[PDB]
Amino acid sequence: KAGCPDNGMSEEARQKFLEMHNSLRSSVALGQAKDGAGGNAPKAAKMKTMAYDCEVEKTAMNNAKQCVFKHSQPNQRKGLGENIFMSSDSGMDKAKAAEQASKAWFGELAEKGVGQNLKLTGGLFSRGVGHYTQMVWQETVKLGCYVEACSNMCYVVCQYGPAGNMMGKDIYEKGEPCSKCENCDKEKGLCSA
Ligand code: NI
Repeated sequence: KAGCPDNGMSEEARQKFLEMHNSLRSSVALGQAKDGAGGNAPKAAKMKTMAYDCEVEKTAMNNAKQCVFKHSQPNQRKGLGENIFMSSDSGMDKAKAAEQASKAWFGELAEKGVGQNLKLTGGLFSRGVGHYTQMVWQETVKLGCYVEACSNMCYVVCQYGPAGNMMGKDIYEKGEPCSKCENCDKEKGLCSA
């Protein structure tokens, strides 16, 4: 989603990543996301809209180009969170990978469940829903990803700014959509950018 170097990442992929993150964040904000732990995820009071960020994409690229399925050292993406994903199909279209990745990360909520208490405890950390929680992390507003065609996998990395998943903190403030943001995108339930 725009103005980024021609570094091998497709603008269609950027577009899918941003669109999937926001639309998925919206659906959670609106109380329309199925929750594995029963019922749905609580509405969000001020779920922010994400923008694409090329600088963030760049550090995501640094992880992806290494073609090793591993979270980068927090050191190699200061201030930034990270989600990773692989498909066995190395040459699969990048935007298609973007889509599969986002679905698979978000899918943690319906598959593993989270609950009504959005505080990131040691407990909730254990359920292993950390890719979902980073996707809908309230204060995370910058998205940057890279999809690399490795020898033995199609390797997808997204990094997130500011980093989400701070232990002891809430994923998002609960409440009616738009209810705590200056300007709301009323149809989507996210604070406007
Ligand atoms: Ni992880």
